[PDB]
Amino acid sequence: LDPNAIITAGALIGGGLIMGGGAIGAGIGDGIAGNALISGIARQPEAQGRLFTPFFITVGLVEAAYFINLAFMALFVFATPGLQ
Amino acid sequence: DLDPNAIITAGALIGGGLIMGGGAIGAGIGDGIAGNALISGIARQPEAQGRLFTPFFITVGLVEAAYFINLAFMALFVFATPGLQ
Amino acid sequence: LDPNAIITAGALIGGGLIMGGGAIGAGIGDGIAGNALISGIARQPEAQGRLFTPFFITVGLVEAAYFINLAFMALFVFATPGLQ
Amino acid sequence: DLDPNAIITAGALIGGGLIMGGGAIGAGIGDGIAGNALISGIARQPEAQGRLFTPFFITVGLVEAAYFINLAFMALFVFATPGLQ
Amino acid sequence: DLDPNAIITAGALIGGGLIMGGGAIGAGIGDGIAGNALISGIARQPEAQGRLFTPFFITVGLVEAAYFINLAFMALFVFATPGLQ
Amino acid sequence: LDPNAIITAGALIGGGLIMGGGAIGAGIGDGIAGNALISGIARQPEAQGRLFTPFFITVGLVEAAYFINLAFMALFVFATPGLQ
Amino acid sequence: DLDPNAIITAGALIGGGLIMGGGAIGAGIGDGIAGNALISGIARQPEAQGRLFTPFFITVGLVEAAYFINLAFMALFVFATPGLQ
Amino acid sequence: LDPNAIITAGALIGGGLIMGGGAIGAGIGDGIAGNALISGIARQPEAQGRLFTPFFITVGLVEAAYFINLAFMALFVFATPGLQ
Amino acid sequence: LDPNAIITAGALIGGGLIMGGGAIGAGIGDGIAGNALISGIARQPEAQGRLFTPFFITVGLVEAAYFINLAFMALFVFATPGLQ
Amino acid sequence: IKKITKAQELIATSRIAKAQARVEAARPYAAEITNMLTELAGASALDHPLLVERKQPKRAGVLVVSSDRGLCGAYNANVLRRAEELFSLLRDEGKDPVLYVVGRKALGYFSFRQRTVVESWTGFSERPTYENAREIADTLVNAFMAGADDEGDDAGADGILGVDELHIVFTEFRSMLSQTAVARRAAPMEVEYVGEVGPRTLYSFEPDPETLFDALLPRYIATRVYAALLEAAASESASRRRAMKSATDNA
Amino acid sequence: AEALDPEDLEKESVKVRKPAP
Amino acid sequence: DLNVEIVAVERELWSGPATFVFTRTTAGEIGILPRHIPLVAQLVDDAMVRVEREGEDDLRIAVDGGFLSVTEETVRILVENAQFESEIDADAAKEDAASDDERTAAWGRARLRALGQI
Repeated sequence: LDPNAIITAGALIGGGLIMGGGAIGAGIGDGIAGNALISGIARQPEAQGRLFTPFFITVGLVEAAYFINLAFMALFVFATPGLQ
Repeated sequence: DLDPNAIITAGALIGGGLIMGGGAIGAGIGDGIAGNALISGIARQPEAQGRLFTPFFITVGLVEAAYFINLAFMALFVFATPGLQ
Repeated sequence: LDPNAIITAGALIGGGLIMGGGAIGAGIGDGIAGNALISGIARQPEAQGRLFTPFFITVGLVEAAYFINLAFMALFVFATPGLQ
Repeated sequence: DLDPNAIITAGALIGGGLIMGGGAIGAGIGDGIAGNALISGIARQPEAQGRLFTPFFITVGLVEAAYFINLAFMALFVFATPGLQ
Repeated sequence: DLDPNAIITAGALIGGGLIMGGGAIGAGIGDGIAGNALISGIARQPEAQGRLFTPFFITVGLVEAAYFINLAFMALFVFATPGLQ
Repeated sequence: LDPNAIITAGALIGGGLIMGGGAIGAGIGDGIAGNALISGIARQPEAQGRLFTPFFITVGLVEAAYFINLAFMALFVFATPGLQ
Repeated sequence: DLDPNAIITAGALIGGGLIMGGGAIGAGIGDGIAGNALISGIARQPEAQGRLFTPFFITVGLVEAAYFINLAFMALFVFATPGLQ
Repeated sequence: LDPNAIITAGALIGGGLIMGGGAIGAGIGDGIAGNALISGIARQPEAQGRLFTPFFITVGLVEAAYFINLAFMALFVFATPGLQ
Repeated sequence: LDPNAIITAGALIGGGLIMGGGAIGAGIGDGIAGNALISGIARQPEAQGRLFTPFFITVGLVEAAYFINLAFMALFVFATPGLQ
Repeated sequence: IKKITKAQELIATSRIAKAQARVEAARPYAAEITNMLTELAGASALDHPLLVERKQPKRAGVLVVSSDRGLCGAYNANVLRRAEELFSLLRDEGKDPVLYVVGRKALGYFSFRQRTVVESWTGFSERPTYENAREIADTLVNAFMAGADDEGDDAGADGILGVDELHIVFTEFRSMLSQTAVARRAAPMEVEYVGEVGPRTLYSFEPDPETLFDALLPRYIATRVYAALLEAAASESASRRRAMKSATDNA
Repeated sequence: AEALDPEDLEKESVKVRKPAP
Repeated sequence: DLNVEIVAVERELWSGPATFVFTRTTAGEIGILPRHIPLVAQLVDDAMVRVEREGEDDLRIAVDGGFLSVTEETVRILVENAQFESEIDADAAKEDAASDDERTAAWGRARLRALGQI
């Protein structure tokens, strides 16, 4: 059979794993950070603005871990390394 | 013999399953945690009912933002498989 | 070995993954939301009526994701895309 | 030369195993969290048992509903395998 | 080319392994959480020990049960594999 | 092809999954029960001796799921059902 | 005849996918937890932020390290695959 | 096709699962126990000395699970049961 | 097909599992320990002096497992046991 | 003499003004601590040793608040009459009254009566500060707690014999002409319930309600003792003004 | 000496904003 | 703004508007802003309270026996004895700090903290 076929199937599975892990991490990390943000807003409403700077520093730094995975997933399924 | 497209499609379908399962785990757990924060806040103060939805949605919008993106790429995996022969 | 067998085996594995993820997410999210509800009821009994509005919303999200997964399982198993 | 039915059955068995694994993880952890809430409520309010059964049992009902839906669909996967031939 | 029952049995073994892995994860974490609640409650009020066992062992009852169900079906996966043709 | 080879490979994969899941469950449950014990002892040192009775019960239950998996893992790899 | 390099490359891609999935899960959840601590600290005493940024970066800057270590090895898996014949 | 190569590949995947699960459990359990220890030490300095006993009990249990997993991974990889 | 190819593919997948589990455990456990550290420093700033000690005793005790996995990952991919 | 007694009356009028000022300056703290205690009690378990009545009570610690200077007319006499009536009541209920005293006049009166005084504080009845009230309340509460483990007439594991009740006899300052000696049971406190007021937004408690209640009940005891001491000082000054008016008129 | 009227003895109380149990 | 009320047992020590109240409860350092949730806490033994005011220097108070009560539109610190920064006797506060007596050492440490020497 065609080696490219099995290589591409493996690439698809690997990219799926990448995106699944990225989604789990992003969702749970954002949920935890948002739990902190909601609790803080409940505790001190007047700190709301002050609470957004760390919140972003968390979310923006969780999303990064996600999007990098996404990028590599593309590199797995659009320009597959080792493809022949 | 076996059709190479068969292997391609099986791999793509397993990958899509992985994407959607990871997205489901992330979305469910993140929504649960954000809702836990919201419910506790409401329990402590009723007036907070008004404002706690602002951050809550910001959390949910983020969580779901991942989920649906997975649900997008998964579709890309299954209906228009990259590298399909 | 017809290709349909391989494609359907992959479809079954993918649907199993989808439901496993959906079940994990739904179970843990519902558990966390219900923990919040139970703690709220314990802290403020009279709050029961007021406390179901947010709880439902939380569940309404969690379950929703699960059910969406369920739907796609069908698409994977009952009408398999890419089937020969 | 491979028997198609055997490959289909192996895939169905793996899928059902995944379904039950996810269902068990969700059920166990969700019930643990709900029971943690219940136990803490009893600890801080000894008489609360009657009041606290209703929310606890609502939570456990949702969790076990997810688990048993997964159980039913695994039964479908393993016994009445779709695409079996 | 080989005995199809071999492929079916390998798939059943992997499926049962997944079943028990998920069951163990759920049971361990759920029991840990319930026991954390119980230990904290007893730390608050030692005299409450005998009381806190009443809900705790309900929670555990709902957790291990799921686990043991996974033990059942896993056995049905391995010892008497459905579809073992 | 030797079918027994396929059976043994599948049994090894299944045993790996069983023992990995058991390890995750045991480790996290032990950590959680510990956390409870350390926090309780930190709150009241005089309660130290009175916290081991529940803790070891909790650690009794957690490992109850772990070693059973191990017990079954040994069944998989060493005496594979349907080894034929 | 199956090209051995094709099998090696498929295995390498799956291994790298596992590497990045684990790294992403760990990084995301660890950053979420550290940020949760930081946000709670600010909410409690809003003028501690400047202080908290020291331990926070010690945590996150450490968690990310693990992730990025994985980033390296995944590359080593897919771009210069060990064991290629 | 060599049966032993199939057995070796299956054993390697199984051992990877063993050690991955062991690492997850050990890391998370150690993190949780250390979280309890650090919190206790923070909120009262006097407890530093007496708060290492339960912490080390918990760490011992967690590392026992981890090293059982490591031993069984070594069993799978170096001396694969059922190898032909 | 070359049996060494199958062995190497299995070894790569196994090592990927090694790293995935190690990274998950390290990230989450280190995040939890850091949560404790940040909370302690926020509540009691002076404790910053006396808190790094247990924190390290946790972080290392986590990183250890991670790095241990790392070694074995190399062992699978550079000197694969059972390689023919 | 007429000159001296007239000067004493004018000084007593100024001192009454000052004592009333002090009594009024302590009202806000008393109100706030009472409200805080009400909240904590509402959000806590009402089983504190101070709140629970001992079974088979057999020893009551009576704190009698008298003056130091003796130019008050019947202030000390009325206080001691009320204390004796309270002793009779305690004997009727089968309780042995152990005795604490504030002021030298009651010390002398009880010394003449051959009644043992467990402890006495003197030298501040004219202008008591919160430190004195804190010391007195600390001693009384320690005795009451030591009374928890006592059985029969044995100190128990405490090693010290305590009391099962706390009473305070002191002159309540109704007005410029009405000053009435009153007995008041300070411990154990009678937990009484009132209708729903408030609880829509629960108070957050750091660390938890029980610790705060344990830390706050002794403070409430000391606050009430301080209020009693301030009222006693005001009553003493009022009675001294009246006595000096009577003396100057007589002289 | 004529003992106190038991009602004449003021009792210190902790007000609780709950209905009577 | 929020209404701070530092009330001692003997007399009401201070009252007025503030934009931020920083203190240290038994749980840990706590900052209170205008709409903070209702709270009842116990100040640490050697607690210090900083009240940041609008257009004035922040008011630093050394507290002895504090109880914090945050309510909607007011923050009450019920103290057994407080002392403003100016009134502190630096030499006496240093002397009684590290004293054998527990309460005296706590009071001296609170005064040092209010002075900023900490």
